Amino acid sequence: PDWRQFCELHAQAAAVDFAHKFCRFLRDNPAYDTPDAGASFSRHFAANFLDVFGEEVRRVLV
Amino acid sequence: PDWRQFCELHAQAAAVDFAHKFCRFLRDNPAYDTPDAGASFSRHFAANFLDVFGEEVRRVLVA
Repeated sequence: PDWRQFCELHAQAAAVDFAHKFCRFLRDNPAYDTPDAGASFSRHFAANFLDVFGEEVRRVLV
Repeated sequence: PDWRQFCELHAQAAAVDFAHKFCRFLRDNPAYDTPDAGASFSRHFAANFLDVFGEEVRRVLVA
C-alpha cells in the first residue's frame, strides 16, 4: 500500500489546513508575525507531535 | 494569546488524529505493525507535515 505515501498524504492535508489557521493567527495577532514564527512553531511541533503520538497510540488500546 | 499553548494545542491535535489513522492503518495491514512502525511513521509524517506547512504558508502569503 506504500506506507510512506500514506504518511505523506495525511501529513499534506493536515499541514495545508494548519497553514491557513496559522496565517489567520498571525493576521489577528501581528505581534507574532515575524520571519521566524514558522521556525518557532516547527520546533514546538516536532517535540509535542512525537510525544503525544506515542501516548495516544499506547492509549488507543481498547 | 499564549504562543506556546497555540503551537502545543495544534501539534497535539495533529498527533492525536494521525495516531488514530496510524493505528487503523496497522490494523488493516498488520504486516506493517512492527517494533519500528511507531518511529518510522510518526517521523515521516512529521517531516512531510513541516515541509508542506512551509510551502502552503508561503503560497498563501504571496496570494
